[PDB]
Amino acid sequence: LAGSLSSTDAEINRVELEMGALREEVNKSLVDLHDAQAIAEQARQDALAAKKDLDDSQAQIEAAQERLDRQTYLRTSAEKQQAAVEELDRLRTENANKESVLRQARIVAEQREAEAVEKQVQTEAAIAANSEQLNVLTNNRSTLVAQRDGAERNLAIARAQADXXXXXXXXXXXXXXXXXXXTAASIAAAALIAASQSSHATTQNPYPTDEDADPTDIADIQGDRSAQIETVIARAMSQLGVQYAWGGGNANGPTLGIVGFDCSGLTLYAFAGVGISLPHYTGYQYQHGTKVSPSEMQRGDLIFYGPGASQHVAIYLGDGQMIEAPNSGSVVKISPVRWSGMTESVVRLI
Repeated sequence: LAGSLSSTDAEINRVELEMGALREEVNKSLVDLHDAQAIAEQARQDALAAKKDLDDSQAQIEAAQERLDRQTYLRTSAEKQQAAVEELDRLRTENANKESVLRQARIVAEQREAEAVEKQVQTEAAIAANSEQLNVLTNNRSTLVAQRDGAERNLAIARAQADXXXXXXXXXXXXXXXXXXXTAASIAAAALIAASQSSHATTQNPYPTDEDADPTDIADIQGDRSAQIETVIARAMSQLGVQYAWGGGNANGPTLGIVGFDCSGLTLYAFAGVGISLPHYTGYQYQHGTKVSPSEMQRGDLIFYGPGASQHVAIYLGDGQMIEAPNSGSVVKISPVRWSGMTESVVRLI
């Protein structure tokens, strides 16, 4: 029984890491989508600039055309005509240059707008697939934990034998996280970062579709020290007890699912306190900072799981314990560091 207990906990952690891998897979291609969206919006703001200078060259040529519109007096009027003619020649070749600028800005915006459309539908369907596989994984996990609690009960027997009001809901949650974040410098730094990057929880493109208007456009996130660590870690500890939400989280706190945090969302929140802007994907976070051998990990390091950090992420808290958001049904919690399934390196950002 002891063996089967420990083996169903091994299987529990397998299935939990698989679930993690799928969730983070979707998180990754969500990041890719929002960055392609920013790419598309930058291309058409370029296209709009092109149409702008084409119109100025246009009306310049039309003003010169409208300018086009005894022997001594004829002489000086011929010279006036030459002045007008040379101005039109200038504006002419200017308009040809601007026309080519528009041609190429429009084709580039056409291409990379389409590219963002593609990856958008791509990740919605990837969401569908991963939702199905996740629901399977968590059903299996729940039957496994049933088995595990039962087996523990049997082992105990053996040992004995031997011897829209959702608005009000949201306002409440706001009060919650706002005062749980009670430092002010770190939260305002995280907030700056939050306002620097797109929402990594939705897919719908928050940019214009028609080549009209011009918003702000979000940054691009893909491919002493002691004071810094305590601000970040204090931030993570401050969210202890907050419920888990797939895709949830930003620099200011929990967010609506697809109000909580998922593993890579939580780490982003903590490190944003010291102006460290992190992507909402373990695999991309694994590319930041400096890597350290797991045997030399220390307070502040990031612990990753799965091949190339594809499955899970946690923050090392020091003294052999770490803070993490592990799986559905579990709140943000502190747990001793787990060594099984760990990636080949830890990441030290501070």
